[PDB]
Order: sequence, then C-alpha cells, then structure tokens
Amino acid sequence: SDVNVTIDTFVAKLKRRQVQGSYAIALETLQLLMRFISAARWNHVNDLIEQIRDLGNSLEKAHPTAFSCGNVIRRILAVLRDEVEEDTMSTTVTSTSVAEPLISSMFNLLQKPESSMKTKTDYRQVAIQGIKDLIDEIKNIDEGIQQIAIDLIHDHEILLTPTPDSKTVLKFLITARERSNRTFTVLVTEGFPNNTKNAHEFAKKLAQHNIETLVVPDSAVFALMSRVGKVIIGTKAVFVNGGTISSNSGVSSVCECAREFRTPVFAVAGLYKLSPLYPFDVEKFVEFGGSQRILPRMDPRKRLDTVNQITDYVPPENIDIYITNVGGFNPSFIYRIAWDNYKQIDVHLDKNKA
Amino acid sequence: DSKTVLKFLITARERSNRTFTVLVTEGFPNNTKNAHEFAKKLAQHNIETLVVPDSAVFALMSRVGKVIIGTKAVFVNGGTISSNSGVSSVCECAREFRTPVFAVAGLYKLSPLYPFDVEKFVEFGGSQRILPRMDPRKRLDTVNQITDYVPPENIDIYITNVGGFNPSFIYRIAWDNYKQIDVHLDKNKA
Amino acid sequence: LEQSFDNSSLISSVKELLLNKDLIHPSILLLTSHLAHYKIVGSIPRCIAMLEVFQIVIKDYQTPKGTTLSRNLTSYLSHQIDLLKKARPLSVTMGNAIRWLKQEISLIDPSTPDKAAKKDLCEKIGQFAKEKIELADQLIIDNASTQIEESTTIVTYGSSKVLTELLLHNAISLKKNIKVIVVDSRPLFEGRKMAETLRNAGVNVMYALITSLDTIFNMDVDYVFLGAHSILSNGFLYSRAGTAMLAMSAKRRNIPVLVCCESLKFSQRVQLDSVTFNELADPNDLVNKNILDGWQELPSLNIVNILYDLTPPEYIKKVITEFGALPPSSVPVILREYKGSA
Amino acid sequence: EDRLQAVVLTDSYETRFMPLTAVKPRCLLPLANVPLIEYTLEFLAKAGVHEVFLICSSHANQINDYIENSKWNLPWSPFKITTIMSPEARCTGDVMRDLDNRGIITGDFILVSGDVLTNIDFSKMLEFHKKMHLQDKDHISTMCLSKASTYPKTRTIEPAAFVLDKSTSRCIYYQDLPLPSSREKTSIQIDPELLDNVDEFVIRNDLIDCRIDICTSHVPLIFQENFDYQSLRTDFVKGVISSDILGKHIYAYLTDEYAVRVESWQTYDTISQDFLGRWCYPLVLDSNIQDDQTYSYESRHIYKEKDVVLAQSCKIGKCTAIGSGTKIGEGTKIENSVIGRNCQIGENIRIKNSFIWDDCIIGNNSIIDHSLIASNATLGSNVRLNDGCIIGFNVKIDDNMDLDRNTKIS
Amino acid sequence: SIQAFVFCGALLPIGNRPMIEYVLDWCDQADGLTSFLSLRKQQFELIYKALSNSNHSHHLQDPKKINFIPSKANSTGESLQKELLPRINGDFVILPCDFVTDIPPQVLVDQFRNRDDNNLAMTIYYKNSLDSSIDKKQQQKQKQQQFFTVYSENEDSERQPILLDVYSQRDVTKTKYLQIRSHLLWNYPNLTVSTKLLNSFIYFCSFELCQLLKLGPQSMSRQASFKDPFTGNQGIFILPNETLFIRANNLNAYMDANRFVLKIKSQT
Repeated sequence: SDVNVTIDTFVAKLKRRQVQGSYAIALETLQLLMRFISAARWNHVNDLIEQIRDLGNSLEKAHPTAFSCGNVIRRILAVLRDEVEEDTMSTTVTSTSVAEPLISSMFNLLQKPESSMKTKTDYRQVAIQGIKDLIDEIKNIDEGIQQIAIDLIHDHEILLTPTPDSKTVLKFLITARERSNRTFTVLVTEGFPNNTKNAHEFAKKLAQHNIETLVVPDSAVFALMSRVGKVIIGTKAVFVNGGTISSNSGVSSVCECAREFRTPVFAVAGLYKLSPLYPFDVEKFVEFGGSQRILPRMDPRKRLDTVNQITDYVPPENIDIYITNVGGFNPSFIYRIAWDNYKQIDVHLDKNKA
Repeated sequence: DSKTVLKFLITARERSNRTFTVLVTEGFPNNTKNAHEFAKKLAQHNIETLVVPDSAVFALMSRVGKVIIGTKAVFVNGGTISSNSGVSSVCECAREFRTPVFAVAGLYKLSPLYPFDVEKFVEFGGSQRILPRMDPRKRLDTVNQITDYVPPENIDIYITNVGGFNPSFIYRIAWDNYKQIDVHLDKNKA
Repeated sequence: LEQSFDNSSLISSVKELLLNKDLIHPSILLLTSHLAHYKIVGSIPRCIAMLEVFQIVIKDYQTPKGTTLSRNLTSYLSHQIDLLKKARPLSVTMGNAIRWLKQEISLIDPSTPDKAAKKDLCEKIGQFAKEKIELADQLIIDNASTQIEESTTIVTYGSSKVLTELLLHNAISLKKNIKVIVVDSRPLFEGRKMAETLRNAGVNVMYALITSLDTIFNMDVDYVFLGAHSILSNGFLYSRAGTAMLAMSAKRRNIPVLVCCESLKFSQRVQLDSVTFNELADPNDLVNKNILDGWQELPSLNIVNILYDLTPPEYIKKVITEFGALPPSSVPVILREYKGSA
Repeated sequence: EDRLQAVVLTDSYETRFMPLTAVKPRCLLPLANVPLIEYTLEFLAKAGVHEVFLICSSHANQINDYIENSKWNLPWSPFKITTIMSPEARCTGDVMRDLDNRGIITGDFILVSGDVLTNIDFSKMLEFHKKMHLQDKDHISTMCLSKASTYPKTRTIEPAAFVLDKSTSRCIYYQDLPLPSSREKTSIQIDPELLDNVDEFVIRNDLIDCRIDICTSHVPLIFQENFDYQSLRTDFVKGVISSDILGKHIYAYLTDEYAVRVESWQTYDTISQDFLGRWCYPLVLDSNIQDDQTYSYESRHIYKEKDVVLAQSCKIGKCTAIGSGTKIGEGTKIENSVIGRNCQIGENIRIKNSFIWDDCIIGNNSIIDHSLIASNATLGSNVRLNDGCIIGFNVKIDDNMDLDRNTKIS
Repeated sequence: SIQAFVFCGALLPIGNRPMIEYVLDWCDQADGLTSFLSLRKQQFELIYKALSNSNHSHHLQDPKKINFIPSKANSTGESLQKELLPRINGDFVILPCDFVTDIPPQVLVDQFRNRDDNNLAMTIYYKNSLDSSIDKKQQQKQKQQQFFTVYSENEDSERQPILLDVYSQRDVTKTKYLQIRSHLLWNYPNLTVSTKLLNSFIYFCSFELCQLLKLGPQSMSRQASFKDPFTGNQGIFILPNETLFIRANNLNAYMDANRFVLKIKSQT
C-alpha cells in the first residue's frame, strides 16, 4: 500500500546516510511509524506486536548500527505490552488489580500452571498519544539534564570534552554559563579527521559565549590531562552494561587516559538514547570509515593499508555517571531504567523465536 | 615542622614571582604548635594560604594535584623517616589520586641503613596531650605517634642539593658516601 | 587563565632581524629556514644537519688580525647558534655535541697556521658522528634483532630516527616476517615518511591515526617500539607529542614497550611533569576558506600545539642503547660511567 | 530539473574479456561476490531518476530475467526499467542514433557507457551543469571525471590526455596519448586557431575516464546527421571542438575523489581491492543491499557472511572477502583476495591476489597466485598457478597441472 | 656567494634617472640585497657613471669588468660560456638591460633561500599587468610559453612550478601549430600554460658552470633551452624552477617603456 512504499523510502533513508546523529533519526522513524499505526487492521492484540516486530527486523537487519530508531520500536511495543496485561486481569473477576509494578523476574518463568470492558480499539489511540508523548519528551530532555549537572559540577575547574559533535553539551554549556554564572574553561580536542569539522565549529560558538576556551590537538591531550580533573563525554547510544556507544572518533582512549589519572568521567544521555541490547562483540558495533580523508594520495603500486574508525566504545569501568533527564545513575544500574522501559521478548527482535 | 620549606617558599615567592596557595594541615596534636606558626609567617609573605584540619584533607585532595613533604631522614629503599605526625596516610591518600608526591632532603639527611622493622623506627609519644583526663578507674588505652614512615612507592622525587632523584636510586648516592663495613656499626663483627 | 599555560614563556614568535656586526653564514640561515617554516627533522637528523653546516662554516675561517683562532670562534660559532634559537630551541642532541665542540675550541694552542686547522678538526668532528652516531646505530641493530622473532608486529609512533634502519634490517637484511604499524598525528604527519619508505622497502605496513588507536590493539599486536628525543634523569621519556597514550595503553594491555635510544640522547636535567618544560610551534598550523580563522582578535580562543611530552618510566619496559639493554629506572648510571667518560 | 532520464549501455568490451563472456555479459560479472549492473543502478538510484533505457546487443535473454529477479521490476524502485534488444556489434553512438530515430529521450539525460563505480555526489555535478546553462546557451555537456593523482601510465588500456580551460573548464581538445611503454610515438598536436578566447588553459593527463556524462537532448540531434561518428570521445568530442561546428561548448568536470570504470582485468584487479578496502567511502560492502547480504565487518578488511565454516589454524590475511556456503580447511592461507560464495577449499592452499568465484572446489596442495577462477571451475591436486590465469566457467582440472603466465584457458 | 651580472643590447631615459642605472642600486637597496659585484659593457658610461657615483658616503664598492662582444655582436648564450671561468665565485644572478620593479628583490632572494630541491635555476617571472584597452597598436604578439603555471598541489614534487620548454609567436604556431612531445609531457603530466607571461629575464642561477661541460647544453643560445630538451632516457636529469606572483610590480620589454613611465610609474 501507500504506507508500504513510505517505509521503503525510509529503508532507503537508512542505507546511504540520508540522516545522521542520534537525534533526528528517532523523530523521523516515529513520525513515519504513525502512518503504519493509522493504516493497520490487526484484528488481535498479539497480531499488532507481530505487525511491528517484523518491521523492526525489516529495519534493524536493514541497518544494525543505528539505534535511536532501534530502541523506539521496542519501547512503543512496551507501552502496549503493558496494556495487554491491563485488559487481561481487568477482564477477569477474582484478582483484577494488584498493581505492584515489579514481580520477581526469576520466579515468574518458574511457576507455570499450564466502563472499559474490552474497548479493543484503544490500543491504536493510546499509541497515537504514544507517538506524541515520546517526541515531546525528546524535545526537552535538556531540562532534566540541567537540573542535576550544575548540582554535579562546580565553578572554578578547567574542563575537557572529546565529543564536540554533541548538540546536548553544545546547548547545555550555554545555560551552564548563562543562568548559573560560573566561570571556567573547556579544553576541546578534535575528532580527527572527522569531528574536526565540528570541533572548530564547537569552540567558536563557545567563544561567542566566551568560556575561556582553547582547542587542543589530539596528541596533546595526555600532556594536559594532569591539569584537568573532570571530563564530560557526549555519547550517542548506551547499552545494558553501562558501556556506551559513543560519537565518532578519538574519545575512547582519552576516556581511558582520564580513568588512569583517577579523574571522574562524565556522560550525558537522553532517556531515548538507552538501548536494551547487550554488546556481545565490541567490533560488531564499532563502525569504521574511509581511506579517503586519512590519506588522500591513493597509491596503487606502493599501496599500503590504513584504518579509519567512526565509532568508539568504552567499558563501564571507565565511566562514572549518567547525567540523564531522570537523574544521575551508576554505570551498573542501567538495567533497571531499561527494564522499566523494555521487555524480555522483543530484545530478541526476530521472527525466528529459536 | 620543616625549616627547609619554611625558608624555601619565601624565595619561591620572592625571586620567582609565581603566585599560588598552600593548604596546610596540623600535626595533631604536636606539630599544631608549629602549624599555626607556619602559615602565619607565610601570611606575612601572603601566599594565599589557609589552614585545613586533619580530617578534611581527603575532601580537598581532589582539587590539589601536588604535595610536598619535608622529611626528617631517609633510608636506602627510598622509604623516608618523616616528621612527627599525620603525614603518612595523607601521603597515601595523595598517591591514590595519582598525584605526584614531592620531598626535600639535604645530603646529610641520607642514611645508609635499611628499614628492617618499620616499628623499630616509628617512635610514639604520650598519653598526655591526646587526652588529659587520666582516668584510673575507667582507664581506657590510647595511642600517640611521633614518627610516620612511608614506602617508596608513595614517593616520587628527592629534591636534594645535588638534584632530583628516583625513589630507587638512593643507594648510589649513599654508597658514594658510605661503605659496607661500618653500616654494621658494632664491635662484634659476627 | 586558571592553568595559565598560555603564559608559559618557553617560546615566543619573534622574527625579523637585520644586524650585520657578525659575518652571518648564509647557509646556516637556510638550516633555520628549513626548520621553522616546515619541520623536516627528528633529533639525530638535526644532529646530522647541525653538523652538516658546521663543517662548512669552520672551513670559512675568516680569522681577524689581533685575535687567536681559539678566541674568535667561541664567539663566531656561538653567535650563529642564536639564529637557531630564534627558529627552534635546542635538544640534547644539539646540546651534547656543541659543548664537546667548545672543548675543542679551548684545547688548541696558538700554533696552528690555519692549514692544519682543518684536519685536526674535520676528521675529529667526523669521527664524532662516525662513532657517537653511525656505529652507535650499528650496535642497535644486532641487539634489537635478537629480541624480535619472525612473523610478529611492531607498533611505532611518528617518524622514527634510528629504528627505521632497524626495521630495514629485519625485513630485508634478515628477511624474517614482520608487520609494521606506523601511527602519527595531526599536525606533523612525519610518520608518513616512514610509511612511504617501508612500503618502498616492500613490507606489510598498516598506517594509522591516533584517534583510532584502540582497534590496532584489538588485533594480534606486540612489540611497541618508540623513537625518542631525550631521557630524563628519572627515566621519563621526553619525546614527540602523543607518545604516552599508546605507551600507557599497550602497557595497560599487557604487551611490552621498548624505547630505541642512545647514550647521546641522555641528559643531566630532571623533571616529572609534561607541561613544565616544552616548546610551542606557531598555532596557525592546526587550521588546515577554512573552518575557523581568528584565534587572534576573537574573545576567548586559543590554539595550543604541544611538541614534547613526558612518559612515566613504569610504562617503558626495557630501554635499549648502543651499549645494550637496561631497565628504565637504571638510566642515570651511564651518566657517571660513559657520558663524558667513554 | 525534474524527470531525470538516463541511458545505460553495456556490451562494448566483449573484445576485452574474450576467454570469459561467452555465456554472460561483462556487466553480469561479479566484482565482490555480486555483479556490477546494480553498482550503476543504485548509483543512479542516488541520482533520483525516473526511467532508464538498457542496451543489450548480445546475451539479451539473460538480462531481463535477472531484472525479473531483481527489486527493480517491483513497484517501489526509483525508476521503471526498460530494455532495448539489438543484434551484435552495434557500437556506441549508433545505439544512440537509432534510439534518436525512435526519439523517446526528452531534455536532460544520463550517459553511462562502460561499467562504472564511484562515490561522487549527484548534487554538485548538476548545478555545475546548470551553471553552464546560465553561462551558455550553445552549451553541450559536462563530463565528470576523477584525478588519478599519484599514478599516471597505470590507467591500463588507453591513456587519455585532456586540455581544458582554467576558468570555464571548457575542454579544448582531445588527443589520445600513446602506449607509455612505447617510447616512440612522441608527439601531440593541438591547432591554436581555436585557442582564441581562453589564453590561460590547462592541459592534463590524470583525468581517469569513466564516460559518465549528462547532456541535453539537442546534442544527440546534432550527433544524428553527423552519422560518421562511431565512438564517444575518440571521434566525437574532437570533431565537435575541432572548429567544424561553430560555437559549441562542451565542458568537463573534475572531482577530488573516487570515480572509475572497468577497462580490463587489470582495472578489475585494482578497483576490487579498492572497493574491498575503505577507498570506496561511503559506498561500502557491509551495506548488504543487492542480494540482501549478511556480511559482517571485522578489522583488516574482513568481509564474512554467515554460514562461514572457518577451520582451525588457517590464517586469514588482510583484504579478504568470504561468502556463505564456504568451507576452508586446515593449513590453508587466505590473503588479499575475494572468495566466491558456496565453494569448497581443500588442505594447504595459498590463495593470494586471485578472485575465485562461486561453486569452486580446490584440490589439496594447489596454491593460487594472481589467478582468478570463474564459476563452477573445480581443480585437482598440485595445481600450481601464476600471473594472468583467467581460467573460465565450468572448467574441470585434473591433478598436477602447473600452468604458465597469461593462461587464458577454457 | 651571490653574484650580479647585467646584460645590454628612444634611448633617452624619461623617468629622471638613466635607463642603464635602474638596476644598479635597486638590486642592492638594503641589507640582504648585497651581491658580490656587477658587470657591464661600455655603453658610453661617462654620462651614466658620473651621476651614478654621486652622493657617496655609503661604501659604494663597485667593480665592473667590461667586454664588447656579448653586446648584440654575438649571441649571449654561447658567448657567455667563455665569460664565466674567471667570473665564477658561487651562485649567479643575471640581470636584463633596463629592468624596473616595485617590490624589492629582498623577498625575491628569500625565494632563492629555501631551495633544498637541488635546483640549478629558478626563474622569477610575471605575466602582463593590467594594460590600457584594446590598443591602437598592432595585433597581440603573444609569446606562447610552454611551462607549468600554478603551484604544485603535491608534496615533495615541483614545489615551485616548472618552465618546461620555451617558444613564442612565428616559430611553432606558424610552422607546426603548437605541437608538444608527449615524452616530455610524462614528467609532471598536469601542466598549465599562458600567453601573457612576460619573460622577466631575472634568472636566479647556481653552480651549473661546474656542470654545463657535457655536450648538448653547450650549443644553447638565448639562455633558456636546457629543459627544452627533456634530457633523459628513451633516468631524468637535473631540474629547473619558476616562480611568479599576483600584483604590484613592473618591467619593460617593448617600445611601450615610453608610456610605462608616463601614467603607471609616477613617483611621489
């Protein structure tokens, strides 16, 4: 149908990088998702999760290493996976409501025995607001960021980020200077040779808001690490270990060099930047780049080999906090926020339930 | 209680016109006689100074990234026999934050002997100035200590009259000044 | 302003001299022109090139009437060193040669008819770099080769200075299998000179950048070897910028790290902090209409470019010199036994 | 602006690949486990086109059934797809004039001759072409080409030398450079009468040819009555600029990055390794679009699908690519070479710089160097190879067969 | 070191200073511009030198040897070869007859400094400047020059651009119509040529008086035909260089020097 070709051009939108960043792909996968909601005839509530789980497997298998689209489809399933059990026990008579949100998850698989009366249409419209409330959360994640980080950071300390390609801290350190009138500086390195496009863009707009800033090269960041005692890292996605999928380049080893000086390592992440999946292989999520902008000569006869990398991964031992919209959290606590948003079935998002 | 850095940080402000501050704790309750004497003369030479208590020195250790320790004597390991009280654990707390730990020592403050027992060189003090009530009937027990010892892993450099040196290099300066016979300084050559 | 390392006055950007009291050698201006406009050296390349112009400039003696040749050249040559100090402050590869040369100015008597002044200086200062450099590098070759097996990998950083010749010996003059990992950094892409050379030599070379450094270590990797600029009296390696990040990581990833070096690259001085004693080099270089312009004239912007940085000696496992191998804490014992003694 | 027409023509290099090509076209041949029809098709899917026009002067029946098994006959593709059958030896340009005698093509449209592979954007090419429209009404076209900077003389078959303008980049003249290993025919000639209104002009060599030109529909009508032109650039771009037609301006275009076209196996040797490396950024192999592949990327350029049986103690070197249905054995060596899907590898074989295609069984102790193998061609024991063995399709090889250089056997 | 040498070949100087004199103290303006000596023919020097040796408190050390035969009586290419064996001291700089400029050679000898590309001769030139209009003279006598115009965008290779051959109007464009050997094209094969390139005759030079002694460059008249042969294999031999700039200088070649001094070169 007409919705079946808009997903195909959205499949075409996720092949050749027609959108980038952890922000804009999540809004555009979700506005496109509402077209599938408004033109679906499920006829059973377990068919509608079947209508969406294949669609994610038409998306995640189509492109794995994008995740702001990949975690919405599980979460918007989870708001309906909640309400299957809502209309289940309210249909029954004896034990209609206990309403405690947590049952012991170890024992639940280990005990197996074997007004809105029905209102079958409501799963559509509660996902129609489920379209809307997700985006309106995403529009102002920074208020929950800024409520806790000026609490967490203080006035007179030099700083450092390895991620200039983070529009969060690009917007956050404006009001971290503006409302809270704390004066400090930020060291800034380049994501050579990829975020150095934006690294020169980053401190220039901070030079407009004049936070004593100066650009360091990538090689020098150890030699000034003894002075700085606080680093913030604007990540791209985050998994269940507390090992996060960061931005493009250079940020993992300096996160390691920060950890060796017993320096606290900060990170910011929206709640929609969470992901209920596990990093089985680090190298199946570390995406590389091109031999073009790392040497442009292109010798065919000498013809050496060279390696680019446009994804860095850090262990959770090298990270300390998660400045989120709902508070700061341990690197090991990440499951409990995630399993309050995701379920154990659609994390193996695949038609073969082997 | 180091007259070296008492004299040194005068000219470290005077000739070299570098501006900075020094945190200063007390050797409670023994060098706190001189700890209040120490920063006062530095307040005369006004190096932004402020006195910290002994309990607070962890809570401000995250800010400071350099510590200097005026020691009393130094042995062959690079483990030095320090001044009176409180200085060993804060030298340990400095080392845990990956903070460089400085020391100053004259060449005559060297010693060719080995610290076999730490406790045969750690001298204690008195039960007088650590609690003055002197109960004979309740009569608890309490411990003073007027010598701290540090391992050479917690130290980094030896600012001496003949240069800065490794914690493990200390033998070669010492054996250029001492001999293997009189280190066992005893009439019984058993 | 809180660290105020921008107001660490280790170098300025002063130029434009005109003075003509001294008879300035024109070719020593070319040496300073070849350094400061675009750096083409390591440290022992300078120690060659500083010596390349010195053999020429002593050949033009120009000794005046009422002055002994011992009396003028201690001013004449030393006035030309300040031309280099405007371009680039010295190294110990600079420093140990020139004070040895000032000994040779002093130990001559008023007896030379200036025809004998060549060969008592020329071959002697030639036998300096024949011994202290060339066959000193020969003893590097046999020592490192027996510590390298076949079918292994080498990780280098920047342009090497002596271990280029070591990698040529094990790939061609011994033909044992070896893979080469050369990584350098913005702005000075001097490691590409090695990347040209060793594949011109025909060996497996994997070029790399320091931002992508982890995935090199995630493969079959060992034997991290390093170039050097000077060794501190503690054991700190004062070398090119970005050396320590692989030196911490490879030591953290439990594979050993060595520093190819020599006794001429030792020093009497000592420190333990990276940003204390260093050199800045013309902050326009980290730009390339560009993306930004105006580190000058704009409020709150600065460009730093660290050249030299210290590495902790606990990261270094083994230090190899021409006399042999040694653990990095045992560096300064050669200062009393060979440097000025051998 | 809108209605991006195009014209795709294969079947000009049947002379080039004659030990192959007897059963399938050049455009059907697998570069990296998948052919090079769709390399162009997805590249003009990037162009945002509406229709294509195929030319199949030979092997016409086995083209459209592959399109029937493609995604392109299924109605969400960027273009509807049309073919034109033809008898053999119907050269370039005469394919145009008969199509021009049909006259479907309207306005601007896309010449893709040969078989191309690139990374260049469609955007900055086209307003540059529209800049020629805003600078000239007597315009012709804009020929986009790359810059083979560090390598002259290794563009294998023909060396092409171009002279063009500094400012307008109007291509002044074309003269084919001779064979560079032939040190004899050492002269070029450019008549300076047509050099009037340029006076600062650039004469180059390293513009590597890819024949990717787009032009208006007027210039094939110009090409129509001039029926004595038989090539694209060997005769026509010379005669349109060698003063015979008066006041006609063809432009070229240079890009700073990758665009290439297959000429021989030596071009097929180089750009396969360039595509297997990251020299084809961003059009990379783990995208897995075409036969919706399952390649997972690993470092040192490893392209493994699923269902890959990797044996013990077999070192896989740099720059390799492995499909499904494959099984390597003990003691073999895989380095710097693609591997076909659904094949078998025996014991102690050193595959090196050799492009083995699908459904191949290699006998033991039979090392292969610089010797690509086509489909269904098994081997025996002790089959030693060397440079240029371009052995073909379904070739049974008995034991102990050592071969010589340029073994074009079938 | 650096040595000067001036060639020679209405005659009344218009711009209140002698024509021949305009390269004497101009090439030695400050300290820096000091060559070793300059040489010149007679050219009735008594009018020229007696005003040129005025206002002296400035150590005007002027030796000047005089010949008569390389002064349009002989081709200055072959005749100069015998005129260098007593004249050699180090590097060479030649000068044309009546050169004028605006930007001093202090930055032009700076171009001679960083020349570690083992060069033998770099040629600092410039094209035509902004002329008047479509002139009331004859047609554009264009010296079609055969060279490499812009800087090399490649590291380590022809880091100053190269003059490859040298021709003009009436020799090839009226006989063989701009033919080029493709063999000489093979070295740095991405060339650019122009038409208004004024041969400034400045020609920084070096120690090829030690190395002109092989046969083939010895038959050179007009002092430019040394890379006009490729001089290689059928490896490559030594390399030339070329440099130019953007704006704000002068020269003269033709009879338009009567009108160069009128509106372009006014001095206040």
